[PDB]
Amino acid sequence: YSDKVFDHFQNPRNVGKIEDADGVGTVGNPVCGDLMTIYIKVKDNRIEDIKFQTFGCAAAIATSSMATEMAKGKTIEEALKITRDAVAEALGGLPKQKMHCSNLAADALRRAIVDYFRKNGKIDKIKELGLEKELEKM
Amino acid sequence: YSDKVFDHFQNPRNVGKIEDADGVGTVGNPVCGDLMTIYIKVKDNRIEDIKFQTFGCAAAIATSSMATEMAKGKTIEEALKITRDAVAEALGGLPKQKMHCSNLAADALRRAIVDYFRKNGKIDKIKELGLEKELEKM
Amino acid sequence: AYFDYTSAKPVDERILEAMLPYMTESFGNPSSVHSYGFKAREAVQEAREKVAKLVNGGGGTVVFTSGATEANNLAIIGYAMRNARKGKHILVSAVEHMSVINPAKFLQKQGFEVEYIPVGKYGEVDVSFIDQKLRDDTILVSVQHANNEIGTIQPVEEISEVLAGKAALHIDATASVGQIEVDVEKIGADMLTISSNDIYGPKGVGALWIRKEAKLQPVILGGGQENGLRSGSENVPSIVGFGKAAEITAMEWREEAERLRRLRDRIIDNVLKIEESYLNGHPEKRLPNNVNVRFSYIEGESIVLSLDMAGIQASTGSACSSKTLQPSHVLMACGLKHEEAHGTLLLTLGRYNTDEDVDRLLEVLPGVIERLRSMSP
Amino acid sequence: AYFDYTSAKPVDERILEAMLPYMTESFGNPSSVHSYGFKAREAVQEAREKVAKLVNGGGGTVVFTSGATEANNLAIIGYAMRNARKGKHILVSAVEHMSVINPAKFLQKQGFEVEYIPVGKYGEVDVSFIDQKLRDDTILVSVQHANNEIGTIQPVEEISEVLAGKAALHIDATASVGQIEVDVEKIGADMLTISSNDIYGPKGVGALWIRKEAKLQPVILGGGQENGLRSGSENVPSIVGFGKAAEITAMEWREEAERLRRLRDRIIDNVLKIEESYLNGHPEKRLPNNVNVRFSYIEGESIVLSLDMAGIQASTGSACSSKTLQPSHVLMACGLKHEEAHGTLLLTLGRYNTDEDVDRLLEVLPGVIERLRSMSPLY
Ligand SMILES: Cc1ncc(COP(=O)(O)O)c(C=O)c1O
Ligand SMILES: Cc1ncc(COP(=O)(O)O)c(C=O)c1O
Ligand code: FES
Ligand code: FES
Repeated sequence: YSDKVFDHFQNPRNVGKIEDADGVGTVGNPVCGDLMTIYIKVKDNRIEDIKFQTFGCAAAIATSSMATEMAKGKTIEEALKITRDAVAEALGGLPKQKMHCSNLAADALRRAIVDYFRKNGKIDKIKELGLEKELEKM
Repeated sequence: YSDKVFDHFQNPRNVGKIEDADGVGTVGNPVCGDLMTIYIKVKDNRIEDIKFQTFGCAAAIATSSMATEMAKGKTIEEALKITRDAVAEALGGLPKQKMHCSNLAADALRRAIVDYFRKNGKIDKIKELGLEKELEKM
Repeated sequence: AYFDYTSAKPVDERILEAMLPYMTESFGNPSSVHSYGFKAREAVQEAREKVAKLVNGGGGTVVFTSGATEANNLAIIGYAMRNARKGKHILVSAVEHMSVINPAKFLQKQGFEVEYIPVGKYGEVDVSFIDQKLRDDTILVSVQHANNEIGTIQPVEEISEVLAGKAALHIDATASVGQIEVDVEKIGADMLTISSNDIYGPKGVGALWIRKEAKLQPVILGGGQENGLRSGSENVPSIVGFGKAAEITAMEWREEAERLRRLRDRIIDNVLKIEESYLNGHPEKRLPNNVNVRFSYIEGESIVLSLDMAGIQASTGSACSSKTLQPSHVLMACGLKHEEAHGTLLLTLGRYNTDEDVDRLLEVLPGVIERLRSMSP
Repeated sequence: AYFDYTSAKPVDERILEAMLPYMTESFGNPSSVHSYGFKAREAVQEAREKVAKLVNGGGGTVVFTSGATEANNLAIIGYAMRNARKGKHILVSAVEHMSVINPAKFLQKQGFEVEYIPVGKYGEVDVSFIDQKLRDDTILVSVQHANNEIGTIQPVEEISEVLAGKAALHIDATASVGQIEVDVEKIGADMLTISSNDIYGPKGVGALWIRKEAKLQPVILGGGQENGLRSGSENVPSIVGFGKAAEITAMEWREEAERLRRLRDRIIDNVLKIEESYLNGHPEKRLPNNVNVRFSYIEGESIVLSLDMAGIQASTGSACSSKTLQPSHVLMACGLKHEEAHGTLLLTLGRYNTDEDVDRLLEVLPGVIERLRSMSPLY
């Protein structure tokens, strides 16, 4: 694990929850059992509040910390561009086998955008942001 | 190996030929290809003089040296009691596997005696002491 | 605060002092017909009588290997392959190290019938099972003496009796030596694995003990060392190290085993004062140096990494810590849920452990559980 | 005067200085996910790269083993069983180490067809044999870089040309590394055996180098270390020492070798002045460290032990020395008769030999020969 993965492991950014609120995405991994929950709030389409709750390995806790802090102050458009590979490169690489830990921090940020949409009634943005698969999953 | 093996091999006794030889015994080991010959001069039914020439390892030299040292100045009756196990004991034992090298010396000594008997018509004595088998083997 | 002794151990200073002259002054090859070889020869047999003595093995032979792994490979495959005409049936414990299990699986591929021996909740082998499914074409049984993952000591002396010599008994004693009594006479071993680093000898060397007139075929083929059983020029320095270690284990094990249990319990009776903590493995019939506990709601690798940050080195059976992302098979055999296996923490105590270490362990751990729980659904 | 470097070498103090910290201070397990484990991985990997670089091995992977014997075993058995589907025919040189020959013989019971490549009088492998015996189902050719017994350097590049990517080429380089240039690219190796103690590293560790795309099955089974190819907690200190030795060999070897070549030549030109002495192995295509001679009328073990009472360690190929009482298969392969392998003497040179040692060998030897000869029925 890179020195950056460590920093974000010992000092994770944005741990917690925001009660009965906007976007919240829950995903688990079929392969290793890990579970993650992401909490967000928005400006009109620009994230001003974010926290995470995670169950997994050091890599996993580091992806959410980096994924969350990458998505702070950025618009809905910008933080849809935070992919598995983006969190990974920011964290200065990960071992193969830890890669799925990035997917988890990516899809938990995916799904909490699929909430500020399913909970605000915007089904055109879901089928138009190519993000149709996840609303048809939660 | 052993302290006596090492002393005998390093300072081997009774090395040489004998032009005169009242008896000559030569044997070869089928397995390792060692060769040995012992020369005796017999005066009054005693080994007045003895020499050996041997082609072989450290054990074969030590055994040749001991055997001849054990034979020198003895009556023929006495010298015949010098088996392979008496050469092996007088040296401190041998690795099993070096055991045939004491054999080689024992035989060569027995053959030089049978040889002394056969050259001098004392053929009844070959019968008397059982060495018909060893005599047949030449 | 190194609590990871089952993964690796330092070499004892005194073992090291005994190895060096063989690395640099007496570096000869025991096969050589000169003084350098002769010195290497005496060094190796002293070592060999010494390892032998250590397990009461006068009634057998020690075969030197590159470690416990290789030794296990030689007892399962070397024995199975040599003795096949008698039968093709083998029982193996389900909590065996993978250096037994994986050679067992290989055997299956070559058409042996292998059944795996179930254990109960704390990982004790089912002895009745052995007794029932013992057939007459059974040639081999492999059962560990103790389990490095959960500490549980196995009922081998009894297992021996249920076989009565209708099968060879292999015992992996990597975990056990130095920890609890290992007499091959008391346990009726026919083959016994021994590991040099597990008794503070050097890494890189190990042994199989073999009862006189049991017969094995070699796995490593070559120039014919160890009487045909294991080829390769002999690693005289590491062998002479293994020799000393055995020698020192024999003098000191009982004293330090005692110190170690005293430490183990203290860790146990405190650690379980944490909300939602369960001990893995048998609580009493257990290795002195072994603590394996699980923690609900959190995950293993996370715990170990938070400890390492406090300067504490430990271990876990978590799937997330594994390169195949598989959880510990030992723990699945015990019947732990996959989700339960996540939060295991393994502390392995050893020769250099001290009171202050334990003090520090008990003062940093609680913060790790609470803090990791602060984050978990 | 130690003249037996083929059988065992001392560890260089420099190698011993890099090893010791891993034995008492930094003893972690490479698979442990903590600091001690992380220092352990990093040192193992450093070493892995230093052994690759020594042989120019970036085009493939380094697998650590317990020595050259196991690596030879893994390369022969491991390669063959894994690629059996593309054929079951193997060629193995007649002079190979027993750690290649015996795995070869095991595969002959497992349904493989093995042919052993003859050598000519100098122990050089017959390249036209390989060329003729090669078939659509040949999957593996094993041929040493050089012989440790008679010093002959083998024609590997040619062989590589002949095989020309129809079959895997395995090269045992235990003898050559540090003596002559060992470059897996230049010689077209698919698998290459390396030995730690032959480059003054510790005993009890080794390497097989494996080109990218070569597949093997493992021989030692357990926890999947070395990516599954060779199980067992890693012997971190030996690996690090292996690594230090590789580093030393890469920077020092050409100087070391010119010095051994001169000592060797000096030995040969004087040793052949004894009546009835012959050189075995090639006179020119010969390792810088190798003198192998025979003397008629006397036995090998007896030459070696006479030298040892004077203070000189050496070696012989004599049946009398064996323990199974069989002479050297290398010597018989060259067409020496059993009679003449009896009087063989092998001196192998190494890093700590001085001109003083040669003086000593040159003043003691003629007298040993003469002494033994005076006792020989044959002389
Ligand atoms: C019980 C047991 N047997 C055998 C082994 C294999 O040990 P090594 O990795 O040193 O070959 C281990 C693991 O160390 C073990 O715990
Ligand atoms: C060419 C060659 N290969 C393999 C070996 C076997 O090496 P080890 O006995 O260290 O395993 C030797 C022995 O020195 C050798 O000379
Ligand atoms: S969370 Fe299971 S591997 Fe990172
Ligand atoms: S003479 Fe051949 S082994 Fe002693």
